[PDB]
Amino acid sequence: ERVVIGSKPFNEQYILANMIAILLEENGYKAEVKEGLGGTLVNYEALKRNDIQLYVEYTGTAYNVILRKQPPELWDQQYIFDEVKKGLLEADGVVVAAKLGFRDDYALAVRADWAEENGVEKISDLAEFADQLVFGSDPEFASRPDGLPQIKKVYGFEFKEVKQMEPTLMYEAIKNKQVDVIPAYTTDSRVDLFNLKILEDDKGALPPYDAIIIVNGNTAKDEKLISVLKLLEDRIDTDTMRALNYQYDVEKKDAREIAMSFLKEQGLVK
Ligand SMILES: [Cl-]
Ligand SMILES: [Cl-]
Ligand SMILES: [Mg+2]
Repeated sequence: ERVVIGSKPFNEQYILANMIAILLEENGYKAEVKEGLGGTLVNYEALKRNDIQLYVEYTGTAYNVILRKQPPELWDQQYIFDEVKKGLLEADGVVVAAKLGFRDDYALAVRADWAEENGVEKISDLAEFADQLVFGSDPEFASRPDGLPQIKKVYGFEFKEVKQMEPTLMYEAIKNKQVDVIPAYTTDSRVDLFNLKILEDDKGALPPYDAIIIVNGNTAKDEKLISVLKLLEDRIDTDTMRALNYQYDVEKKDAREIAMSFLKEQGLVK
């Protein structure tokens, strides 16, 4: 029978949902994509009902929004993945078919040239420079307990200055050197456009958002279908996903053609 794939209404989701569909069709299934079906719980409730068979979720989103679990003091990638896999199965029979290989986290970003010059790769590397750096922050992230205050508590430093600004011209602000550090999503195409580097949250101040294919419980008992999905296991790292999003956002390529090119290059299709 047809396999209907859900998606949330943005770039990465359009690309991955079409990717899964193309791979399934190459392997004998008929597939349909519902692009931009809705948000997290629109998709998840659809998945429980079998109105869709699968979609791409993120571990931290499942932990916080689907399962509504109490946040830990420090966030560990593996522990959150484990609690989400166990929690989705226990609650609704939903199966984690595959980790895709990338994270779409809220992270700290700096200019790449500056990071390269100073050997900076992770958030703890900023401590030495923090009293020289300007942080650019929307007001909510600077004030709320699990934003800037959490980073400061976990990492034990403060910046020279905090400039309040809304996200619309924030990449412009870091490019123009108004600020030196901003919060950014790790797969945002603008991180490539504006030549920034994402920093590793090495002490776990912020949640992890590992991309996972999740599947209706009964759909998941089809071992042929599961085997096809596992062909994407660990296939797409964060750098790659960001580059695919760039194709969509900057190069104006369509989601299906982005997805198709990738699978063809990998030898998964043709
Ligand atoms: Cl929703
Ligand atoms: Cl969340
Ligand atoms: Mg790259």
